[PDB]
Amino acid sequence: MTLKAGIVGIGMIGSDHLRRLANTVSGVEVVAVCDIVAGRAQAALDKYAIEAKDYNDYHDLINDKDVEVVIITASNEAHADVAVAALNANKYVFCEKPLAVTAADCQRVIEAEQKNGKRMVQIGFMRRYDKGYVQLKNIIDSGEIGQPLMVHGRHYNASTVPEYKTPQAIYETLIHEIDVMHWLLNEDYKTVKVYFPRQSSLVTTLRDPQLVVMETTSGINIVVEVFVNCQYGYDIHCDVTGEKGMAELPTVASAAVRKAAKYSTDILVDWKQRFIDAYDIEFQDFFDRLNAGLPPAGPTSWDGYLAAVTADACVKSQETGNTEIVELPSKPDFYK
Amino acid sequence: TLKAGIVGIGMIGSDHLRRLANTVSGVEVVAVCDIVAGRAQAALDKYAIEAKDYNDYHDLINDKDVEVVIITASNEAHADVAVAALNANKYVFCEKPLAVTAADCQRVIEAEQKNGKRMVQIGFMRRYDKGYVQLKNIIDSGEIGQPLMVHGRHYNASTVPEYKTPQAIYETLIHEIDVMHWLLNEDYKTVKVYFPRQSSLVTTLRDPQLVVMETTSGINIVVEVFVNCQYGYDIHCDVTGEKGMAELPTVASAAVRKAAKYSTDILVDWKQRFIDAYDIEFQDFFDRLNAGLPPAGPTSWDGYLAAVTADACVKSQETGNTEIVELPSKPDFYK
Amino acid sequence: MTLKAGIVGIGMIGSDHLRRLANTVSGVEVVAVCDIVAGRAQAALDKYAIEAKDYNDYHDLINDKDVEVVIITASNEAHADVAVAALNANKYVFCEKPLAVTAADCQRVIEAEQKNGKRMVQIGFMRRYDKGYVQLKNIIDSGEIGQPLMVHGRHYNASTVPEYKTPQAIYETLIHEIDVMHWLLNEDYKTVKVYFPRQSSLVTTLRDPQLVVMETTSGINIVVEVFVNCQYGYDIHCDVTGEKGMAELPTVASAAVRKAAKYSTDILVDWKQRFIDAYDIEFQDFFDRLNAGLPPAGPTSWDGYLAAVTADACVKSQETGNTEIVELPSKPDFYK
Amino acid sequence: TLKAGIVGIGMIGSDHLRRLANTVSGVEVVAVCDIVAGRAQAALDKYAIEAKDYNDYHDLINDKDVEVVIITASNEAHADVAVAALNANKYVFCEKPLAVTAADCQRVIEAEQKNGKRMVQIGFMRRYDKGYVQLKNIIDSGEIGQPLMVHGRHYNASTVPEYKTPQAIYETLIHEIDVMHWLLNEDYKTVKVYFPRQSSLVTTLRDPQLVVMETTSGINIVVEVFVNCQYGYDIHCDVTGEKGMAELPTVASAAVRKAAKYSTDILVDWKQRFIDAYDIEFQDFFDRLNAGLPPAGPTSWDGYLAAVTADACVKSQETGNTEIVELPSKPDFYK
Ligand SMILES: NC(=O)c1ccc[n+]([C@@H]2O[C@H](COP(=O)([O-])OP(=O)(O)OC[C@H]3O[C@@H](n4cnc5c(N)ncnc54)[C@H](O)[C@@H]3O)[C@@H](O)[C@H]2O)c1
Ligand SMILES: NC(=O)c1ccc[n+]([C@@H]2O[C@H](COP(=O)([O-])OP(=O)(O)OC[C@H]3O[C@@H](n4cnc5c(N)ncnc54)[C@H](O)[C@@H]3O)[C@@H](O)[C@H]2O)c1
Ligand SMILES: NC(=O)c1ccc[n+]([C@@H]2O[C@H](COP(=O)([O-])OP(=O)(O)OC[C@H]3O[C@@H](n4cnc5c(N)ncnc54)[C@H](O)[C@@H]3O)[C@@H](O)[C@H]2O)c1
Ligand SMILES: NC(=O)c1ccc[n+]([C@@H]2O[C@H](COP(=O)([O-])OP(=O)(O)OC[C@H]3O[C@@H](n4cnc5c(N)ncnc54)[C@H](O)[C@@H]3O)[C@@H](O)[C@H]2O)c1
Ligand SMILES: [K+]
Repeated sequence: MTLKAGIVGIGMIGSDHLRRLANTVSGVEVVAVCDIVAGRAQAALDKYAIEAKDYNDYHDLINDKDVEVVIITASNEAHADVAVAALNANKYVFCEKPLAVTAADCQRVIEAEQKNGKRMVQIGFMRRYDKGYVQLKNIIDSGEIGQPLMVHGRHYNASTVPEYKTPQAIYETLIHEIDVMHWLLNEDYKTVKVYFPRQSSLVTTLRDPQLVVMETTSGINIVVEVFVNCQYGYDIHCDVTGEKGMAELPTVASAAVRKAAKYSTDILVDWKQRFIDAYDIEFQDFFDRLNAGLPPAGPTSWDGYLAAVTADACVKSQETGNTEIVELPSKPDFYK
Repeated sequence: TLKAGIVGIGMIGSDHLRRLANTVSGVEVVAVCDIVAGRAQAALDKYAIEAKDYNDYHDLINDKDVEVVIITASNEAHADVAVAALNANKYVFCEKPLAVTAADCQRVIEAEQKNGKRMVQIGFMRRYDKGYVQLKNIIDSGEIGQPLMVHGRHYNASTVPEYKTPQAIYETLIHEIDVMHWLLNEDYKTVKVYFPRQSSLVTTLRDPQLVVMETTSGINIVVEVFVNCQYGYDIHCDVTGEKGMAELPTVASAAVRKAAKYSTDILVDWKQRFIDAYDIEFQDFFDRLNAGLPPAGPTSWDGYLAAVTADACVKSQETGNTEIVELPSKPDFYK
Repeated sequence: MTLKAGIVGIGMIGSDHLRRLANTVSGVEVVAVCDIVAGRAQAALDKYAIEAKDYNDYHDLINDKDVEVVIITASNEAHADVAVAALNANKYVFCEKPLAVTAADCQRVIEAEQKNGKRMVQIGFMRRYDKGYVQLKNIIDSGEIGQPLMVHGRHYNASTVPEYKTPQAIYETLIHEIDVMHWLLNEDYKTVKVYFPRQSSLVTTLRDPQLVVMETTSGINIVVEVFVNCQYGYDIHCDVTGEKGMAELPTVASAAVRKAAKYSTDILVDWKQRFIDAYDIEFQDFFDRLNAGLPPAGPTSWDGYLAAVTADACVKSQETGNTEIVELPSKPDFYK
Repeated sequence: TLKAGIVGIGMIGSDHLRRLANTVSGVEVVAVCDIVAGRAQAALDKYAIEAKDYNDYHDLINDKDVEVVIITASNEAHADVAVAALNANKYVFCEKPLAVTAADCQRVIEAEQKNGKRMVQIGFMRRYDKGYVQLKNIIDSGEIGQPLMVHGRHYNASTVPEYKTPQAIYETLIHEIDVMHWLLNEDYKTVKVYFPRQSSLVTTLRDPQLVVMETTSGINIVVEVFVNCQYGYDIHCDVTGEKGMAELPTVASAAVRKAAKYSTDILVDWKQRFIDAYDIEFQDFFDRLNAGLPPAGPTSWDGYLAAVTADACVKSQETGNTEIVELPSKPDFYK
């Protein structure tokens, strides 16, 4: 059982995923490739000795009858248009996070998806396939630590380039916690509040670090410290305090050395290494289900819409200096 | 070798009585005092300690043998006892908190200043815990750069029915209020108490509580207080600086591999956590005093600062708003 | 560039590797299969929905013109015959560990390999591909802890079936340490000694635990505790003390729980989980090199001979109660 | 209050002199003794202690004032001082080792039995370490079932030139020899010293060493000894039972994240590792005695066992074979 995939957007992760889908994920052949920049797509096909047809306009890729599944790794600005066109053409869609920046752009995709009467979209929030997050999820769902009450998270990264501004702390970075905490706790957010701790004097190009207080609808208190120029490495923390215990996300194992009065392990520096395995796992799940004839079971268009709205309210909080309210429609039955 | 009189032989009083007589060098207990008749003598008898008993503390203070006054009485007597000792020109070791109100702290401060000699230490013992001294030294060395964020936890297994919402601040968070300020060498400008969803296992107070405190330079401190966390007594203190993070250690435990689990022990009894630091704070206090030096632990000023801060905290519990911490200029006397 | 594989021996691990090779490893296609038990091979084909020629005699699998690579997952007793026949037919060989039980059988494969006059054999000692082992190796080789002097290892397993006898603690279990420590240290063994500590009163089917002292040629002292009915799970330790520090092998990351006065993480119980990833990584390296037109770079026929002779001395030490000497010829230049 | 005289005011002598006058309750130091002239008094001078200074320990022993003799003299002197003290009917706290030769241990045992009363404690202080006590409790509860294999490490950063190959046993491993025996409630039957490849940074002794010991019931004990490991002072002790493993903790340290490393401190100064066990072993001793109870620490018989086993280790270094530990029957005096 094997499925035909077209990829739109052969940028940084476009290539990566191109390599993945032809070489690592089973039940999928890449038959079509597409980038708006002239040499791009073919250049990657060349890199990997992959044979696909190459299209400059994504529309012809989606119209290509070979193409059964559309994979969206293009720039955010493009996401909604490509997704809508795929859904209107009755094709499945894996779309990288975020679904789209605006709530409204997420709504058009939801609308396109429902007209098919069939769940057909998964979003690339890969942390849900990370094995440690899966372990944490199961501890929560087992009831072992009882009802969750408080959550403490850290999302730390060694440094940023100058073009990463204050809003990207939310849009690019926090967005992961936005999605993963929601999934861990099976709750939405009612409020968000971005605090600005003392500015790092190493950092001149954005406000950093930041401290976000989020309340879920039942009142679970989430604190996430975000420090994207913490200097020492890439470091994810997630602790959940329930009524009768606490559960802690593990980190990446390292050999340990005793040397010169110090007992030490490594902390990762390259952010891409942290959830690198989950990319393959999330696609493998997606392709296993579609090939089994079942709907996707990962993050949905609705999950993408949720994240967008929550991220939006955090950014608003940055600007106004106030707690902001998260406003969301009823979860459509379609997504239940 | 200084001669001490302990005022108030209750739960902590008797332990301090045993401690000063047996574990601390450069001091001997010459008098004791409690308003519940028998109490003071019972403890004397229990530990086979010979001291002059006093029912009224004024006599204990006037006693020409008593050179140092240790205050282990109920919060209400603190300020009254402290003031008299200072007016008698005697040194004071007072258990935390300094006093019930900010104004009582002001009363001690003025009595201390009238002696024109720094003479009071407060029993905020965490500053003497070896793990906190290590964390402080790491912060001060510049290893992690300038601190910008702090995350703390003060967890306890369960509380009795009598423990009320304001006690989360007054009895429990008070320790963090003092230790964070000492760690960072700053004061607070704002406090905010958030109440996460209420634990179904607790009906006698609001629990847990999440406190967000800002220092004068904008350092952000988050502390989770969960006094019915069920699992034990657990203290966390992580400091994120500009280029590193420093983590307070916990109590070492032997580790076990069995039935598919690797585990260590978490403390249950809150009294065991900083037990060592009582002996250490006292040894320091008397080593300085015997050496002709002023006390160098928490000052009357530190206790006033903790009072004002706790108040804003309790006021935040009530109002649902961020509350401002309002302080007068620090008097040079405390510098 | 893709190579075609016949797999001889579709048993517990053969079915597993049949699956990985077909579905997980790129640059390989499985075109043929063989097992001695009627219908066993085809059952796994069916199980996994893979099309391959099914042969009853491995000779016919080897002689099959589509087979370029022979994967040997048969019973130990068959390894040498299969490997020799595959080399005799100028096909590459991947062979599960051990290469063979007897030195003389390892020699037969060595001879057949050298008759080809090129390096064609990898043995499935998968620990060398495990990420923690690779990391430990890099610390050693960088000189950070200085010259290695002493090593402490543990190979623990929760329990064994009655069929598992005293010699198997060496043949099945220690064989992994036999090979990996030699790789870590770049040395052979000059002597081995098996102590029998106090017998576990929970164990009546073999002598357990066992404690093994091995000396490398330069005098590096290696101690390995083997407890295959330790009850608590599957647990691998490896510590290297050098002249100026110590390096410790990591274990499997686990979420941690604070509950009822205990702070804890999980210990694995299923042995197959521990090095599960290293299977994929080992074949992926094997097939990449082969497709690059390069010789395999994993454990060689000589490494399989080394492990055999050393295991034999350990078993001899079990029987005699004495330290036994490891007797080896000179490493052929062919294996350097 | 019991009255103590101390024989031998060297490194440890003067430290114990400080301990017994300062932080141990129920003991007064009334006499000291060192053979190097001025030595003893200089130490009394340092810590402002009033005490009678004797050149001859016989004199110290004959004081109407001295009830307890604390022996902190060179090993060579131990048996004579102890025999004499027990002869004059005085309690003995003796630092480890009891004596180096078994014959000298036997003389102390004979002296003690002639009193028909248990009177000697030995300063194997690890038994009072809080981590070893927890380890012991875990073993004894049955959590890990019957112990079968032990792995221990005794690492030290570096040694001075005067520290020789036999000292790896007599000074260093002696501690494991005693504490494994107490943990397991068992004696040894065989010992074997392996010599791994010699550290190139060590020219003055054979280092590291790897000791395989077998208890009477066949529990196998491996101890790695590395007294020039370079990195610090590091004690490891893992006990594998029938159904689990228990691990000695180490000294808790604050943790730092910085420059791509997560790290904690390893002690460098060997004296800091069990520093608390000294106060505790003495507090136990004097408590027991003050309550009219026999000492409950390591006995003369434990010192005898340590000596015989160490001897066999040193004999194994020399001969390169496994050596047998030959033990007589434990007298009932010591049960
Ligand atoms: N951890 C993760 O899930 C992960 C990591 C990084 C990026 N992403 C997401 O993946 C997406 C791609 O990011 P990137 O970092 O690879 O960016 P990129 O700029 O490197 O790649 C974007 C590519 O899309 C192409 N493109 C834009 N519009 C197109 C259109 N109309 N038709 C065809 N191609 C078009 C661009 O030419 C470019 O090659 C982003 O949406 C990003 O948020 C996800
Ligand atoms: N970790 C710590 O630093 C710590 C721990 C426990 C208690 N404390 C503090 O120690 C103080 C005593 O607490 P406790 O738990 O022992 O309380 P307690 O109630 O057991 O003891 C107080 C005693 O003082 C006596 N007393 C009250 N007023 C007096 C007066 N006018 N004159 C003489 N005696 C008087 C009471 O009769 C009582 O016996 C409190 O301030 C408390 O906050 C600090
Ligand atoms: N971690 C590891 O690398 C690892 C793990 C398990 C097994 N192994 C090894 O892999 C090999 C197979 O082990 P297993 O547990 O799958 O054994 P198994 O008994 O489950 O399978 C062996 C199979 O080979 C077949 N066989 C025997 N002779 C044959 C022949 N002449 N032609 C075709 N098939 C023949 C048998 O019919 C049997 O099905 C062994 O060498 C074992 O040591 C390695
Ligand atoms: N961790 C421990 O339990 C520990 C640590 C250090 C030393 N020790 C033991 O403590 C003892 C003393 O050790 P140290 O390092 O202080 O050595 P040291 O050499 O500094 O002290 C020995 C002292 O005793 C004196 N002395 C020798 N013979 C004497 C005699 N006949 N009469 C009176 N005094 C005599 C010496 O002059 C010297 O002052 C040793 O037995 C040693 O093994 C134990
Ligand atoms: K906005």
